[PDB]
Amino acid sequence: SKLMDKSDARHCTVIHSMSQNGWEDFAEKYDLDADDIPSFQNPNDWVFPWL
Amino acid sequence: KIAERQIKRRRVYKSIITCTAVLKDKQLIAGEHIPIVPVFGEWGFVEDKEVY
Amino acid sequence: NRLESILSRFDADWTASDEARREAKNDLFFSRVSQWDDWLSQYTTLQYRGQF
Repeated sequence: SKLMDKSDARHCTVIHSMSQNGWEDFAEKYDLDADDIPSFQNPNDWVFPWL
Repeated sequence: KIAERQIKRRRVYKSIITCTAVLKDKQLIAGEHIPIVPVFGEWGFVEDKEVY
Repeated sequence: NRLESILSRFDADWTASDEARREAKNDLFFSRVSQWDDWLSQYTTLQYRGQF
């Protein structure tokens, strides 16, 4: 894509990070199997020592 | 007397007390609230403890 | 049961927001009680600690 509004882009990927209860909520909303825990490329790092 | 009804209201009682006995117990006060009116400055709560 | 689910959700939220709540509680203590957040060395030795 060579436009600021990204209108030339023919695809886009949005990464969703959600807590466990958020995972069951998402699975119920989209009719997914909550047992199979998903995984993807991790958008955020652990540079800060979060608990 | 048409009928009777139950109405919820607040009553203020004053009791003059000492460290050893109560001289006056539950004297009904006219007002519906505690008559003392507090005036505060930089009021607030920090750790569930009043700080003004 | 209900108790386990409620406690799990509360623990998840508490662990997620622990750092934010600690920082905000420090802000409240600093701006309301005192600016010397010294809990250990406050008793080791008596030295002048101004509040300007």
